[PDB]
Amino acid sequence: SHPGATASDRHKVVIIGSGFGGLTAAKTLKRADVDVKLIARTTHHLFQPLLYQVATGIISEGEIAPATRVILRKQKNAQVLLGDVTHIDLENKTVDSVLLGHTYSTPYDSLIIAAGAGQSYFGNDHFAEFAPGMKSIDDALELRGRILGAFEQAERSSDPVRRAKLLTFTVVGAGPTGVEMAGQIAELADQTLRGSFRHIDPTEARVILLDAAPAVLPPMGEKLGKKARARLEKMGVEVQLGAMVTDVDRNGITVKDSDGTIRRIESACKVWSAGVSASPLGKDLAEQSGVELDRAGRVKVQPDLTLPGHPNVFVVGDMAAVEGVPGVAQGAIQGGRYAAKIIKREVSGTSPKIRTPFEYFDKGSMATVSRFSAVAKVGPVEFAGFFAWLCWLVLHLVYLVGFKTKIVTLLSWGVTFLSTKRGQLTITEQQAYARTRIEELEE
Amino acid sequence: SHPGATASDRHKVVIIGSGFGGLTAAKTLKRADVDVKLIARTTHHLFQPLLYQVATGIISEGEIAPATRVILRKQKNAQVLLGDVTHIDLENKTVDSVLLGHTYSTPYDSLIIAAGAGQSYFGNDHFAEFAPGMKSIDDALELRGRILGAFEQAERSSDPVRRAKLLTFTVVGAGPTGVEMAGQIAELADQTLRGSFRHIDPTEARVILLDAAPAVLPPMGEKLGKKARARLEKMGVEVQLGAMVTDVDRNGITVKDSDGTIRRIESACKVWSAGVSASPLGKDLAEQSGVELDRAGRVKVQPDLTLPGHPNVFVVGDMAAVEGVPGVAQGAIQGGRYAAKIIKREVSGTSPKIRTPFEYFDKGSMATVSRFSAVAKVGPVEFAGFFAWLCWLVLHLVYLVGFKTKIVTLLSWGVTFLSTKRGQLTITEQQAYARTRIEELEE
Ligand SMILES: Cc1cc2nc3c(=O)[nH]c(=O)nc-3n(C[C@H](O)[C@H](O)[C@H](O)COP(=O)(O)OP(=O)(O)OC[C@H]3O[C@@H](n4cnc5c(N)ncnc54)[C@H](O)[C@@H]3O)c2cc1C
Ligand SMILES: Cc1cc2nc3c(=O)[nH]c(=O)nc-3n(C[C@H](O)[C@H](O)[C@H](O)COP(=O)(O)OP(=O)(O)OC[C@H]3O[C@@H](n4cnc5c(N)ncnc54)[C@H](O)[C@@H]3O)c2cc1C
Ligand SMILES: O=C(CSc1nc(=O)c2ccccc2[nH]1)NC1CCCCC1
Ligand SMILES: O=C(CSc1nc(=O)c2ccccc2[nH]1)NC1CCCCC1
Repeated sequence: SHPGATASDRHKVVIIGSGFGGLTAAKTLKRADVDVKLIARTTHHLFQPLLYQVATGIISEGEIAPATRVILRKQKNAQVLLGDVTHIDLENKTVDSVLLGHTYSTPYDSLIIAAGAGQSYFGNDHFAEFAPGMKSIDDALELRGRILGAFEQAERSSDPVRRAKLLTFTVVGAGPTGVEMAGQIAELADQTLRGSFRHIDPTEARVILLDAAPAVLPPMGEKLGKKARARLEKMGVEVQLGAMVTDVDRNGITVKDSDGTIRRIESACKVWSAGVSASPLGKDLAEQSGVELDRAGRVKVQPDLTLPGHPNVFVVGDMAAVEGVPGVAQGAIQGGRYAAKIIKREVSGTSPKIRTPFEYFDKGSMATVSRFSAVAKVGPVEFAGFFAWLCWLVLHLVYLVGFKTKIVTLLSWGVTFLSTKRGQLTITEQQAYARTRIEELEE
Repeated sequence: SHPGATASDRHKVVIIGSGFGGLTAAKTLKRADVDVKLIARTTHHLFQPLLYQVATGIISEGEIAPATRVILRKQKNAQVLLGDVTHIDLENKTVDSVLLGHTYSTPYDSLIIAAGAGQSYFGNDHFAEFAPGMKSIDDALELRGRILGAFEQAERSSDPVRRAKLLTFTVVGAGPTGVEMAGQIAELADQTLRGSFRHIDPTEARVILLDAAPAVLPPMGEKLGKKARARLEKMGVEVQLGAMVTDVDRNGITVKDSDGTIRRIESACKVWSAGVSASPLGKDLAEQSGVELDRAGRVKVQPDLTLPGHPNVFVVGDMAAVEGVPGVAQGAIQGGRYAAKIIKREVSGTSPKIRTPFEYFDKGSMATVSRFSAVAKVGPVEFAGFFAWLCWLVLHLVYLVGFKTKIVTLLSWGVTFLSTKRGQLTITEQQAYARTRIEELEE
């Protein structure tokens, strides 16, 4: 019923989600002759690459989660809206969303859908009670809560087996996020806490990195994978590969490896970085358009990112199963910019008879292992180590919104890498447990 | 029951609370021939004076809330412990505390009880779900959530009555915390949000400051209070005085004026800051020592801050009632330092035969009204305005732990006072509502 947005007499663009793709399309429409609505679940534009830093106390929330209203402040075309999209209608041309129990059904003339993707438990979906996967500010603070709270519990225990259980951290998945987390948790336990405890030595903590994949960083090949693994192993991370999780609980994890030697890992704190799963909005799209979903539910968009039959509805970023395009920032940014350019060209009436296919311009990739250690690959060139870690820090630091935010980031890196001192090192029990306990109570 | 700490043959000092008093006693014992055990509900040392700034997005946690365990890193005889004190035994000489379902029974030879005092609802405790308190990082993040989320709900709402209800913020109590909160919420809606919204104008936000007291900042007297009120009214805050709350609900507040006429404030977001209420530990002391409690439950400690009949058990800081001594930082700091020096002498010998009474050396007070405006009083002088606000900023800034933290604070003040924008404007519905919904579900 309620449109939940300002009225319009121009071509109406509705953008779903406010991460990279959606925000890039919004910025790209800044002087197009269209009215833009941007509907997203959260006020902030989460700079997910650095999420492991706030998850490990290097950086604050406001360095990585700028308010979208401040970014689009001057863009008179664009109204930002809070809300969770409940449903999308391809025939009535409405987006149906909820906010604190109020329902809004915003009309559109074209869509950019950038709802993205998150981790996947491969159907063992109840594991989310015991092993969160970050990918949001809430989940990153929940992880920071657990990873410090384990040491705080570990001092107050006469039981050595309980201490061993608390001081063993398990990271599942050897994708970029898993190597990042196992790296920072190992640094945190080795160097930041080194003198701050008196019943235990945090340097005796174990960090275990589990994946069923045969190699670390599958998309970067054998050389960079082996070098990253050797760096993690030199840091003392126990890298276990070819081990598939069979069960997860509050006390530990059971894994079965390729030889079938079922075993258990006792481990209080567990991080689930593995897999991918697209936004459920793909289901409503599949039902209305008949578009295919791949495994993990990504929409098999047409060569112009449209749905079959409903042109000028675009799916972009990690929600789209574009052929060969990796699930990385520059893919969302290019997809959103492409869709935006299409809409601008059509509204101005300069549309060609056929839209040229989307071409992903591959601008390379990078992953951090730890302080002074990253890996990179640019076309035929592969490099690793300090020069890489510099080329990562510089690349991300270029993107952070606002000059102050960059400066305070650079100060926080300065101290955290040159000295054994994290900022932001505050647990709150509310944030460490609210999600799991409310899940336990919502019955 | 478990001794939740390492044993020792030394004289054993237990300290309760990471706040000013207890941490100052801990730091004061750095060379005493005692082993110190500091039990606190949370890891951080919460610098509450600035808590309104994080509650209004100027600054982050971990800048305001250093980890106590890191502050004492070098103090080889002091062991920090996480936990909530459940009970204290004056005859068995144990402190009994719980952490995540485990229970501990730490013995003490001397005790520094320095747990805080919070707000009070004067027995209308069923207000707490509708008017959150303050005095924790979680309360500050909750208020930041409900504040910005009111504007977020306000843009989508079609009904003018509902927009008016959402855009009216009510602050209860005109102590320092109330004047701070009404000030920042008014300036934030007048400046930081100005023009960031298109269905609404944030400069139409209505901020109401309620107290039943007859004057603003009553402990500074009329000459400062009238100037502070005139500054609040010049910013357009509606100061209402002599109005006592009769009921509070999710939609508004009903108040009775001093004329006895009854009237209602329709207001979505409510901040509670009136009154004071000591932490319940005073009750167990009152039942064991028989010490009197004031109307706020504060312990009427003896002239040496001891409990009657239990020497070298000290109640100190805001939990302690001492005549004249106000509930402010320097009082907790001076008390804790006094009690620590008593312990140090008694253990080292060459103590006087009778302890000299505690004398509060009054080092003045001051309160912020808003940007470029504060009120102060030092003995006979009563300076106010920009020169005050500078004194405020420089004073507090002196205390923040670690030089980096000061620098990044000063940068955040720089940007947010010289320009409209704010750094930490990040919120989540978990942060805004987790306690509300879990309490609604814990029955
Ligand atoms: C820990 C981590 C580290 C990463 N590091 C890197 C890296 O270093 N480099 C890299 O290239 N990629 C990295 N990625 C992946 C990268 O973030 C994604 O490939 C890409 O950013 C996808 O973003 P997007 O633009 O598709 O939207 P996303 O940023 O994924 O989010 C889409 C938006 O939609 C919103 N939304 C979700 N559901 C709804 C709904 N129902 N209704 C409305 N709005 C909704 C979300 O809140 C969000 O604002 C990382 C991912 C993670 C989890
Ligand atoms: C909103 C606000 C504004 C303020 N403004 C000013 C100001 O302008 N100027 C000024 O000088 N002072 C100000 N203060 C300081 C405050 O008013 C007190 O005067 C002062 O902080 C006293 O603190 P404390 O040292 O007694 O311990 P607190 O900091 O009050 O807390 C004691 C410690 O005990 C812990 N604790 C609590 N319960 C338990 C338990 N059951 N078991 C174990 N540990 C427990 C708490 O977590 C905390 O770490 C302000 C405080 C607040 C909340
Ligand atoms: O190969 C690359 C990686 S592009 C990239 N990465 C991101 O994390 C990112 C995050 C948000 C938005 C855009 C992003 N784009 N950069 C080259 C220079 C450095 C060495 C390798 C070659
Ligand atoms: O009036 C004062 C206020 S003292 C003070 N305030 C705090 O907030 C505080 C917080 C934590 C620890 C100690 C603190 N101590 N100081 C005089 C000099 C400046 C001009 C006025 C007179």
